Amino acid sequence: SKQADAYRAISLLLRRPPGREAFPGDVFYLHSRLLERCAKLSDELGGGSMTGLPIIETKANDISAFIPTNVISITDGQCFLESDLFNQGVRPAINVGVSVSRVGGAAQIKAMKEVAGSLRLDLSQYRELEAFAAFASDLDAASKAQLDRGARLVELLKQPQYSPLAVEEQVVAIFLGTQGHLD
Amino acid sequence: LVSVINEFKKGFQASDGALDPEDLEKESVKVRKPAP
Amino acid sequence: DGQCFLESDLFNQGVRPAINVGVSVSRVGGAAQIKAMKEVAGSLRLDLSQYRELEAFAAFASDLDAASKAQLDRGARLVELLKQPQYSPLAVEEQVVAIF
Amino acid sequence: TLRELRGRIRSAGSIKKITKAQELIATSRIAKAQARVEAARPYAAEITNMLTELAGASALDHPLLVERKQPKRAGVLVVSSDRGLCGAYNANVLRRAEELFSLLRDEGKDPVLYVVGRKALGYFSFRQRTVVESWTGFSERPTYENAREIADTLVNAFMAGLGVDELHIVFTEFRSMLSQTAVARRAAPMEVEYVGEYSFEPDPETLFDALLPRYIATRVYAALLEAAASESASRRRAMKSATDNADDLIKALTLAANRERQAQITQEISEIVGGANAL
Amino acid sequence: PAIVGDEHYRVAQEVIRILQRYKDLQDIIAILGIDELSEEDKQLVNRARRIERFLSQNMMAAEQFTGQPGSTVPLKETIEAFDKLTKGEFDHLPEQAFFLIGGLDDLAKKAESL
Amino acid sequence: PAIVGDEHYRVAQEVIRILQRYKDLQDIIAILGIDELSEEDKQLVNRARRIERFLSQNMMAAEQFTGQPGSTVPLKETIEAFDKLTKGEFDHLPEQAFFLIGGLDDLAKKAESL
Repeated sequence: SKQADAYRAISLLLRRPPGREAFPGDVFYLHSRLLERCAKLSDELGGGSMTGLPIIETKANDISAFIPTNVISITDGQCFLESDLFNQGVRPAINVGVSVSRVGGAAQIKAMKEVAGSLRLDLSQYRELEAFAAFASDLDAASKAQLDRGARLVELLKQPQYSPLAVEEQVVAIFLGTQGHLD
Repeated sequence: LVSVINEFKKGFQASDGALDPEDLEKESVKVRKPAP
Repeated sequence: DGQCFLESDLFNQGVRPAINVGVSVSRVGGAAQIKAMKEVAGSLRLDLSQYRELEAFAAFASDLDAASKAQLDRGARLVELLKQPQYSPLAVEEQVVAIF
Repeated sequence: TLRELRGRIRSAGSIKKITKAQELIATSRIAKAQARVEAARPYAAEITNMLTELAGASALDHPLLVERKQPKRAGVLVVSSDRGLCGAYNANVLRRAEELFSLLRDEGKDPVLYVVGRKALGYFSFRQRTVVESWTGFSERPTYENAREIADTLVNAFMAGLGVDELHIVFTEFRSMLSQTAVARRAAPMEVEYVGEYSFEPDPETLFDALLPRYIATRVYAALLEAAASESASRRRAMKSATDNADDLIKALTLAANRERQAQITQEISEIVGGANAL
Repeated sequence: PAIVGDEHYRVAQEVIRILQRYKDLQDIIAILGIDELSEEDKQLVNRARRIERFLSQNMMAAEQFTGQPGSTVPLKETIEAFDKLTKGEFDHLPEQAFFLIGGLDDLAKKAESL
Repeated sequence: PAIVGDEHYRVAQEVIRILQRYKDLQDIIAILGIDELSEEDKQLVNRARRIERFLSQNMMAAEQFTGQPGSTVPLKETIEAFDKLTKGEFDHLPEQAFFLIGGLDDLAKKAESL
């Protein structure tokens, strides 16, 4: 976002024509010719790769502002972080109900696929059921268990900063929840 | 002032202030004998 | 130094002059009043704004705490007290007693 | 401006979740209430059979079976919800109650009022008529222990003739999940219906004079179970309505918020480009 | 009150207060309907809907479209009607009776046909 | 929690969670009423409405705003007062008792006034 704001400053001082949100015409091309240099090369080029984590900052959680819209259209996957989930205790604040990745299972190891496969579905069912937490006596037991699983999975996904877990430890963490041992 | 307010409050004057019998239904007790 | 925000949807409901007591403030405050008025009125803005927050909150509560019911009735008394007709100025000597 | 519409959209989107949740809750509770009604029915069917076989041998001269010589005063019970969001339920009950009161006062009698459920208690406290007694905090799940006290009180007020010359109940009949109505009927004095054609210990008269109060209790209990089942069905309907109304509000607000977004962007561009063309 | 007299001004202020309280309750009315409101508010909304519909009139101009004749009511009859409406002397009539009337005798004539 | 210690960090995060939950519930409470909520949510709302007013303070420069003199509340007393609030050890005090009050000693004296 401060990249785009610097290039807008330069471009306006040079008397180039302004477009939407005062950005010059080429701001999509400015971000694109940056990001599309991230790739995985084939074996004929030595099989090296570069992975980009562009950050952007959104005003008042809108995603219809110009720079957000461009970078969402350029990138392969979008981890939305929301301040509401941050305050409700879900730290890191990943909005697992709206964040997506277009690469999907091809980036995960088999031991992670074998566990995480149902996890998105369990959290989607929990987010649907969430309103019934106030009336959980009157709820059918076959979904009362889904609510109690979902609440434990949401606790299982919290994590303290500067403490990244190696893959072999997080697979066991997700196994506890998904296989119901945590219940 | 409080004494005047309480003297005055005693002397104030506040501004203090189709169904059909055929549609009505009857509870009954039944008797297994013919009407007299 | 301060706002007397006049709001049409207070004006229509009889509160005249229509001062929105939430937003309205004076930042010189009780340095610009006579001693009697600072004694008698020395928190009245905060008490009316607290009443407007409580009146909004309790609008659909079926029952209320004893202290809540007292504050809600006291606020309706103060709002009826602050109404005033056009071209009826009050001398400060009369205003002190009215707020008393 | 856009910020109010963003807030109002989020608010409405919460209200839509909360009403849809309660619609499903009410759709469960009407099944619980129908299960309670069908579990109560096999007692009332046998008390009725026993009462009719006792009446077949009895004198039929109990006070509840004999009308007063000149009635002046009539007791009425109105039953109502303890919670809001019921929609028309309390209004239908209370409209029928007033329609009954204008029947009684058109015949010459004055009603003395007994109230079940905090909503009707709030209505008859706003309109200035006194309530003789009231009960609250069970219209969502009536138990026979409450119907015992109500039937005792009504029967004691009748048998006193302060006193009353009749007893009426106003409630709602659950005809089906999609259709129900308020109903008002006379509980006392009772009519005797002869129809075409045992040992009793110690005597048929004594048993009949003990049983009639308990028949009156089981009939008010069956009425309270009908009231609770119909209330939960009216709550379901009114909550489905509220959900549809919130969904149409989120639609209209979104369509306003988009016209505002577009207008805001077009204004911002017009201002920039006018600034550039001035230079 | 100095130009129109107190009897006009007091009625006008009472009508505006009622319509304002209705226009505030509108946000709940749109979701839950009338039934959720407390009695002190439901009493008000019932007459608000009547006062609102009663401000309609069959104008002389519209006769060329509706075919109904036009109506002129004097100020005094207007003040009396709205004073009665705000106090409640017409609350028992159905809302539909109040469209496009004119004066109080025409109100009665319409309400009798329903 | 590495800097301020885990007590401070826990109390801060519990208070923010409560106030966030209260800001989610305001839109409901304003239409359906507090009586509709779960017992646990209704309890949280009663804690939040107090916490909000206990975050207010009589400042020394606001002498001309409130007439009451100002107060300074120590960090440990602040942590202990909010810890007690979140666990409900002051839920039996009337809602107005916390407003502008400063520390726990003043809170007790103003609750004993009411």
